Amino acid sequence: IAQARKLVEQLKMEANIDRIKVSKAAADLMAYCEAHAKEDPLLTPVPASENPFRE
Amino acid sequence: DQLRQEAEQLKNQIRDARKACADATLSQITNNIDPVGRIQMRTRRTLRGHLAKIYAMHWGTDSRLLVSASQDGKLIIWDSYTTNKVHAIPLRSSWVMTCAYAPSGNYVACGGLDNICSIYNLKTREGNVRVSRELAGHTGYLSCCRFLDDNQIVTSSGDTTCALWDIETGQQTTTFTGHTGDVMSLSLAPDTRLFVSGACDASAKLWDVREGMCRQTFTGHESDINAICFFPNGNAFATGSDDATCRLFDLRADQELMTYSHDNIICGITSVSFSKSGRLLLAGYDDFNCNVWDALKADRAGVLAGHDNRVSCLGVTDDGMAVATGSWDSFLKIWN
Amino acid sequence: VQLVESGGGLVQPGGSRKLSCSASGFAFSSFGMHWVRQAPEKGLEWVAYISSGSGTIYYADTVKGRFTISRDDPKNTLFLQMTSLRSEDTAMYYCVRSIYYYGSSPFDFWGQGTTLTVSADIVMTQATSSVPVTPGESVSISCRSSKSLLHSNGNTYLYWFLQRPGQSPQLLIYRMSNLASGVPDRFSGSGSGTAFTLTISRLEAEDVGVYYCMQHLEYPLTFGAGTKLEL
Amino acid sequence: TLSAEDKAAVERSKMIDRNLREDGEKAAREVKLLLLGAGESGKSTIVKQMKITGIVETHFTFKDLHFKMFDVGAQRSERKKWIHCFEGVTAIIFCVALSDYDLVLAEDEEMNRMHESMKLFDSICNNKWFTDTSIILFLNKKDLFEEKIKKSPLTICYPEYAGSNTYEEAAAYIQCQFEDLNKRKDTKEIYTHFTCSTDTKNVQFVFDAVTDVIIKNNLKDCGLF
Amino acid sequence: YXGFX
Amino acid sequence: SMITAITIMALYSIVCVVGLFGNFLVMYVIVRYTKMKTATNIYIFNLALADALATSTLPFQSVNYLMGTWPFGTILCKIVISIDYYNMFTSIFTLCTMSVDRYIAVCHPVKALDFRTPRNAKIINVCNWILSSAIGLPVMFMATTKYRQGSIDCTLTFSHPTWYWENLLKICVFIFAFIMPVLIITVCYGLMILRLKSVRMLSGSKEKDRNLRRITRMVLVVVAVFIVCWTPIHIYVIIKALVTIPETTFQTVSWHFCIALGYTNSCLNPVLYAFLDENFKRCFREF
Ligand SMILES: CC1(C)CC(=O)C2=C(C1)OC1=C(C(=O)CC(C)(C)C1)C2c1ccc(-c2cccc(Cl)c2)o1
Ligand SMILES: CC(C)CCC[C@@H](C)[C@H]1CC[C@H]2[C@@H]3CC=C4C[C@@H](O)CC[C@]4(C)[C@H]3CC[C@]12C
Ligand SMILES: CC(C)CCC[C@@H](C)[C@H]1CC[C@H]2[C@@H]3CC=C4C[C@@H](O)CC[C@]4(C)[C@H]3CC[C@]12C
Repeated sequence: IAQARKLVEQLKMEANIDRIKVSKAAADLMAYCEAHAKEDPLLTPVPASENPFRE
Repeated sequence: DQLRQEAEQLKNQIRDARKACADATLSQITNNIDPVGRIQMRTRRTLRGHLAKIYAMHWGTDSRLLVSASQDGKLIIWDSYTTNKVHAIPLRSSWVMTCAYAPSGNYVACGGLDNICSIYNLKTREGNVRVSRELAGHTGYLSCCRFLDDNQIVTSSGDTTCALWDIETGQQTTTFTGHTGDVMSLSLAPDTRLFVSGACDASAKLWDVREGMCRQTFTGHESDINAICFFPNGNAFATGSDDATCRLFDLRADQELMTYSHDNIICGITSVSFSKSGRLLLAGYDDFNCNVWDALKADRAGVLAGHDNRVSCLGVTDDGMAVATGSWDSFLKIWN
Repeated sequence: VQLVESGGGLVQPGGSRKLSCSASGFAFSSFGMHWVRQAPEKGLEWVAYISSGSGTIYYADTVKGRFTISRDDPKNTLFLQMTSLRSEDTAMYYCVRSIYYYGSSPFDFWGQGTTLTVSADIVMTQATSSVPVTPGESVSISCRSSKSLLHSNGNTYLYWFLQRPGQSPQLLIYRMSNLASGVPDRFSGSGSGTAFTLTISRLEAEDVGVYYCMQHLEYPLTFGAGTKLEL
Repeated sequence: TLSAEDKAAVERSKMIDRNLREDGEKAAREVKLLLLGAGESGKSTIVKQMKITGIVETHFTFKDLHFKMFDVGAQRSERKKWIHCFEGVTAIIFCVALSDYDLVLAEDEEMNRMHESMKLFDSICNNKWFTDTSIILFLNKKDLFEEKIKKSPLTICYPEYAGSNTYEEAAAYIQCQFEDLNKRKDTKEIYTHFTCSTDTKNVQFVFDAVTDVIIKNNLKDCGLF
Repeated sequence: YXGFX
Repeated sequence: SMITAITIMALYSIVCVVGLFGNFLVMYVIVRYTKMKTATNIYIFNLALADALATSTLPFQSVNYLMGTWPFGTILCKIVISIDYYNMFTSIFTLCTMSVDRYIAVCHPVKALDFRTPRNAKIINVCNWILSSAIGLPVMFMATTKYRQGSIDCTLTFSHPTWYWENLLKICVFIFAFIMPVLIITVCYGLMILRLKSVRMLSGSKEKDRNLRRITRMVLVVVAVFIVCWTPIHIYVIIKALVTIPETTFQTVSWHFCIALGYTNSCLNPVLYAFLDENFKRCFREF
């Protein structure tokens, strides 16, 4: 069957990729979260003056 | 034959490579940081007028206009600040299950059980909203659609395929195949070069838009994946499944990072969305509530309650100012 | 998009005329309609307005009571019934469409206008009445308001219009910063409350005409005097 | 307060609200029917007895009542992921051909078509989204079933059958076999009808069943039930 | 009804 | 007679307090939990409001009986009498409207899709409140405050010819508040039950027949409660009109028990129409 050959080739391309350590990925996620923390209005609520959805 | 043996040994090799890559854990690494505290938002606005079940919403890029799709055959465009209705588009097929709003703001797409993705032009000289295109070619229901630019759109269908179209010509420029079950959602990467799709075969796949082939495949869910969303960084994405868990996958590490689940929660996730910083992961549930999770700690940080039926869709503005949640009770709520 | 007016001609004072404007090529019923007059040697002057669905109707004080504005949506027609015409009612009357929603472009299309001859709080000031220019150079036109047009919601309601010789005026800029569709990027608008500027960079022969500034903050809907450019 | 353009936008939004309310009022007066069955059940006949590439909508009127019938036969995808879209449907019309009790599926996998229809009916009837939705069951090809049964016995599909090969007896047995799949007999009602190709009373039968459903809904609304 | 009355 | 006074005052007070408590509870539950989304809820709220207002005048006439006089004046006399005569008709017409609404819902379902809407419910309610003014206003004008043997009376006065207007008002109240309502209630509910007998999911099995019996029993209870509460007072008023009877203790207790029985309809209505339907009891089972 050609479908099996296609999926085996798909796994061939899938396996041939570099992979950084998962600790590095966790550190990168933490770094992005910390860098942009001040710019998140949901994380840190903004004053009613700075809130377009104020009543 | 021996081809399935080769596939099995390739799978074992990939599993061993991922396990070797898994030197540590995100949860244990993030012990150093402090919790975000009790996130508690209020319903600033309540948009009403669909009078039927709401399946999709999408925010504009200006963070003020949003489009909402309901089973009464209506696409309503709302001015969120003033609760005004800008346009009310009557659909040809009322069985709509997805909608998108173009980044430029000129077009709106919607599709459903008719297998056709309709593109409506909002900026017309005639003063009305008219159907500019009807992309056909999918043999199953359309579950999601996202604009790449003013003339390119990616759609996911119930025929286990995704399609990249050219709106002007109306033809599938690219077709993405490889999913076994129905593709239920897709999410575009911030750089727009890649996207990710989750399907009923309990797997997610990373697709290269230009190459038209699958880069990576992520597994771990025990049931259907109903929603998916990229981390703002673009190097990770969260999947919301029907097994009552959310999961975080990293593209480069090629592995699950963290699971967001609680024993008290047993219903499936219908929609997920990150906050602007990526610290908060919002997930809508069948239990009528929307849980806000500490994306780095996995601890639940808040609850958005106020919908009397299933929360079918939710989205966060580009500036991160508000969260809009639609639901089967025919109302949208804006939380801040 | 087409708006054609009829019902002009010569009238003795105290007579009555029905000005009818027929519209085609656009969804007439969803547009608010304005009647705006043009004196034979003076500037524009807002006359009347009827909203979409005829919900709200507004008149100028100088035509209050005498004029009646109405719309017949099934036939796509706009009517202005005028009674007890004075000698100052002689003018060319333009019919203007305008749709109002977030980000819309009101006053975007103007009719041809019909000529009528009678045979017996916000003041918008343009400093200059005539400016001789040559093609190639940038030109600045100034407008001033007796009241700040900057609303509390952040929108400054100033519109710029250009009237070429023998043609109806067309919208150039709406809300003093937004370039109307189909207008070249040479035109630009800027300024702050009570002080506005229109800049025409790399002026061409087509840009020759009379430039008007109008306010949409309230409903006297007052226009500017009119700055004219020559060669 | 509001600027001039703000007030005009508010008026536009009010007109949009008026149009939406009018559309909803018009839509609520419509009967929704979900048409289900197998490939050769006879849906292509029920349609064209009713009305004189995904979902197919059929519109008709009868005795001042407007019906929208939705056929989802084209959908080959997983039914679980889109069936809840029909949760509020007024009724389900299930079609099955009686003359398929002996025929085997097109795949020739030794699977009876009648057993497949019974399995589909069991799945639809005992569904979380359809717990109080009445089912208008249609048993099609009655005369063809007579012709088929005078020669072949019903024991081919039902080996446990202990009755004669009379048409009336076998038709009653098949109707009972289908109706016994109703687990919640106290709430859900199954209406059964026989028609092959020429009966013009099918629309009348659907009208009667829908009238009963509307009466039950009105009783629930009024607080009597 | 009917004691004022 | 101390015992007679205690019994009459206790009767009036208990009827008043039960009616006020039940009607206010019904209104509160509708406003907070149930919400006025359906026509039935709107009708129930209107009935509860009218019943509460009608039973709110019980203390005043109880005091009138106890003191043998009217120690409130003339403006308050008009206000109390008009409220009584007005909320009588409003409650009765709301009952008739609910009966007709149910009859249309069961026997004409297709046209019930056209008529039974919350907007039409509001229009019908406003029509009832307007049509009750035809008796509210002439009573408010004809109400007076007379003197009888040094005692102040809060009665009514009529124009001139013999009386010919007291009897006319009594006849009109009897016809448009007892006869016509009984005809409407009985005809509508009888037709509704006859049609419900033929309905499928009410026949057949044991539980379906149980549901049919429950519905029929509830309808019979409603009609019987209305008839029992309203017939004696109208009949005995007619008896007093045609013939004269001695003023004995039995006569007084019969008068006041009949009046309290007439007001007991306003106390039983919240139980019959609000607390004994599946919507409210479902809301209560979920608390
Ligand atoms: C006036 C009339 C044309 C006739 C009439 O008798 C009544 C009317 C309308 O309206 C209502 C009445 C009620 O009792 C109930 C209610 C308040 C809902 C409507 C009646 C009534 C009598 C006296 C007062 C009253 C006296 C003082 C103050 C306030 Cl608000 C009302 O009202
Ligand atoms: C002309 C006179 C007799 C009318 C005076 C009574 C009017 C003002 C009041 C008394 C009771 C009121 C209504 C009570 C409750 C409701 C339901 C609400 O969702 C709409 C209004 C409605 C239906 C009231 C309308 C008016 C209303 C009838
Ligand atoms: C249908 C049923 C519930 C109504 C019962 C009617 C009763 C309550 C009414 C109708 C006729 C009334 C009585 C009419 C005349 C008299 C004689 C008088 O010296 C005492 C009261 C008495 C005896 C009435 C008592 C009650 C009374 C019997």
